Amino acid sequence: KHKILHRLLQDS
Amino acid sequence: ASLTEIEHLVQSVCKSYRETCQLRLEDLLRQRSNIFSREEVTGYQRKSMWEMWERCAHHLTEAIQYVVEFAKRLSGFMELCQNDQIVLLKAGAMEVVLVRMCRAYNADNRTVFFEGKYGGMELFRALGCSELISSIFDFSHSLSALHFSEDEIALYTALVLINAHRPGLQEKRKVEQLQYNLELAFHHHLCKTHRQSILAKLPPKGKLRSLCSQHVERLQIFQHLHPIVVQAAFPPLYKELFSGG
Ligand SMILES: Nc1ccc(S(=O)(=O)Nc2nccs2)cc1
Ligand SMILES: COc1ccc(O)c2nc(C)c(C)nc12
Ligand SMILES: OCc1ccc(-c2cncnc2)cc1
Ligand code: NA
Repeated sequence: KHKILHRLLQDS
Repeated sequence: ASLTEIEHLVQSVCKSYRETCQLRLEDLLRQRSNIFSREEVTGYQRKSMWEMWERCAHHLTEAIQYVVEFAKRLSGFMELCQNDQIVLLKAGAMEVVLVRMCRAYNADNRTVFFEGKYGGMELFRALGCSELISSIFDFSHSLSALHFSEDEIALYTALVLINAHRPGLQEKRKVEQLQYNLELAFHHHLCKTHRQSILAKLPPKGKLRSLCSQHVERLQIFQHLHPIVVQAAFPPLYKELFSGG
């Protein structure tokens, strides 16, 4: 669930 | 927040907006005479419904990725918990895209910059969601009449996103405070530039929600007709935001 969004928000 | 901090907030939001737009406004304006021919328009109208939905979902997904980058650069957004960051983006990303799109809309001939040229709403006939397309065009037309500066869109879209009324927010009071500061930044900027007259002309609370709800409804209709197209050929981020993964 919410796989992509979680990755984009983590991707720093 | 104090006065100097509000001015810093205004500068920060405007910079974050400019850095998170795929195209420069100057690039869009210089392409205004680059219009699709009647043959090219007929070409888009002859595309299959599924081909046109796929193309449009890919372009919307790219626009949303830029909106996520914009959110990440907003002061306070990254300090919210992940649940709240996701709630705000799921509820607000499409709304930000709908506001940003007036920068790519030419009110003079009612065209949008799509796949390298400007075209009218007739370009989208194959989608089979005429009512939604005309409502999006009407919305962009209504915003274009306001003559927004890029700074005004930056501050307004930060507010579209930072909305403490979204259902599901765990740290509601924390979002109310970020919203109050962003509202002060927005109103300070309008007061400073003598543009407070636009406040009364901003879209009603409910117009953006209506457009987002119509998008979700039209997607469900397309998904019932072409379930394998959505599963195999739509971007995973699009499905996460609009069809629960
Ligand atoms: N075809 C196209 C038109 C406009 C843009 S944008 O850079 O204005 N980014 C935007 N994001 C949301 C609305 S406009 C990108 C591609
Ligand atoms: C700037 O306007 C657009 C750009 C890219 C698109 O895929 C669009 N797709 C649609 C369906 C609409 C109404 N506008 C679009
Ligand atoms: O069909 C709804 C829809 C689809 C795409 C866009 C869009 C994408 N990229 C730039 N501007 C606008 C807006 C609304
Ligand atoms: Na415009």
